[PDB]
Amino acid sequence: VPRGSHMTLAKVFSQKLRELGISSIYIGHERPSLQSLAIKMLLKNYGLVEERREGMLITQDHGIKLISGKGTETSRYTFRKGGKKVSIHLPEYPKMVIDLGLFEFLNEEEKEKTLLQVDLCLSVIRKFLWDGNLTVVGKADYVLGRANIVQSLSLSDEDNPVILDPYGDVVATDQILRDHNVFVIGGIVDKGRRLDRATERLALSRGYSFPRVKIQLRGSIIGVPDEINKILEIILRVKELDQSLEEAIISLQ
Repeated sequence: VPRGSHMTLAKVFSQKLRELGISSIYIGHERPSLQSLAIKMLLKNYGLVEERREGMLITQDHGIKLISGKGTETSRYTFRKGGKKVSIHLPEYPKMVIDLGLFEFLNEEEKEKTLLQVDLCLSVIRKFLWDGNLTVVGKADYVLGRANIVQSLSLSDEDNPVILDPYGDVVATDQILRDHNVFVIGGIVDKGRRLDRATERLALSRGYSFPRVKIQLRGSIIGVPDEINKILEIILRVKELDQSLEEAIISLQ
């Protein structure tokens, strides 16, 4: 599941490394992606250790060389367990919002599925961004890593949301997804539309209306996942991997 050249978390991590003059890192067995390395440093107690090493050039990610094993490249910093953290400016955008305002209107099968799907969204977000870009709204009691849990949607001047809905009137294109920075996935209800109830309460109260977008494959909902965690990964494959919407949908089968 290969990396993008321009991942948000990678951008901010490399900003910081250039600031420190570090243009090369020995990564050992780690995945050659600054986004994955960021995740390990933030969550799993990894950091940098000063040491000279030589290795082969695996990849170069926003101008930072990632090397391992043996070869002619030099590094002065080595990524490993228990090394020093560096501070990165964690990205606000994009924001993924799961809207569980509908939870109590759901039957028992729908609840069980939903909770699993939402749980799995933590692993999805850790693949492309990190926990803090995921928000769950409408169940104040939910816990999910370092994801933001809020009873109600608190919404800023700069949020530019689109709601994912199979019964939306706008067809999704890579263009429309590129132009939004906030995505709201509710739960399927009455085996029909995808209901974002907490977001709806806020919108109805303030006279906002957010575009509602259906994802199609070749002019149709045939082939397109209805799992929350897979919708999420589609969005992120388009936004962070510059993958086309069509190929993003194929990837999730």
